[PDB]
Amino acid sequence: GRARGLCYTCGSPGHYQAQCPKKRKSGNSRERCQLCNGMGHNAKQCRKRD
RNA sequence: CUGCCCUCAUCCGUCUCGCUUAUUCGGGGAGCGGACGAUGACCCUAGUAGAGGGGGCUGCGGCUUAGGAGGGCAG
Ligand SMILES: [Zn+2]
Ligand SMILES: [Zn+2]
Repeated sequence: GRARGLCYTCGSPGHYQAQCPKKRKSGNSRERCQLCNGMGHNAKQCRKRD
């Protein structure tokens, strides 16, 4: 499926999911952190203590 | 304008800090705004402009870019 050029995340041409301006929520989120680029926890639970 | 970091994460501790609130108002109680701190990670390379590697996300096609808003610093 050569859909290159048409975004599927939002549905707007010119860019793709990788460059989707709506890239934030409503996706999947396995166990990564899109706030500190962390690998394991979630952004919603991303924070520091000591 | 771009990079990084922090805050909204119904987060925490600190702050002679600011605001609001209590039968629409003050150095206390609480919530929020600002600073500090979970790239677990950045470093290196050759022909140092810039470019690439794992690496950013992806419908794998890729491009190598940018990603909601406010503050600090750098050019
Ligand atoms: Zn899009
Ligand atoms: Zn995180």
